[PDB]
Amino acid sequence: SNFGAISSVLNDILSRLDPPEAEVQIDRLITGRLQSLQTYVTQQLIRA
Amino acid sequence: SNFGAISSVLNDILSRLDPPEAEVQIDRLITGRLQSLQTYVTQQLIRA
Amino acid sequence: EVFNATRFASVYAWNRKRISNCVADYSVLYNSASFSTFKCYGVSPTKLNDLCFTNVYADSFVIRGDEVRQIAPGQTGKIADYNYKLPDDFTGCVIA
Repeated sequence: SNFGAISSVLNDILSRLDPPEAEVQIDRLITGRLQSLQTYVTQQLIRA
Repeated sequence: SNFGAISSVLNDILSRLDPPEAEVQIDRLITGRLQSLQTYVTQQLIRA
Repeated sequence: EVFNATRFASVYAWNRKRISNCVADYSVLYNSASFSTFKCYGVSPTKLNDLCFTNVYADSFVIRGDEVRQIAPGQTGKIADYNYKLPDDFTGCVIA
């Protein structure tokens, strides 16, 4: 998933774009992956 | 709620602004409603 | 033939030149002619050699200097609405 961005993996935007310009795309992917990880942890805690 | 935007519903910003310009406002409303839904299902799972 | 030429097309009747199966480099373009706005969206001009694209499409057209800002993914005006408009998730960039 892209989480509202132009790509999914950070290795793609880091290979085509520059870090000073694609910094907002990396931050959106990190916050998106962190939210999914937080949801999976809460689901695992309920299952536990 | 606005979730840090200029309006609450997407039909208001889509009629005054263009989708290429109000894309950040719609994305903030989506991740804002998704976070509230994640909190609601978390409370519902605890109540269940 | 793609840069520093003498005859191009219009903005509505442009040609899609097929540029494929070759070595597309950007460092060998500064010695031919000077570029005014080497702006690029969605791709960095310095990372063109590390990666490799596929079936590069060449869209050349001559416009006015006042309309140089309308060539962007998500602009509005007379070229971004009634003429060839760049897509939102558009990969690739423009040399003007």
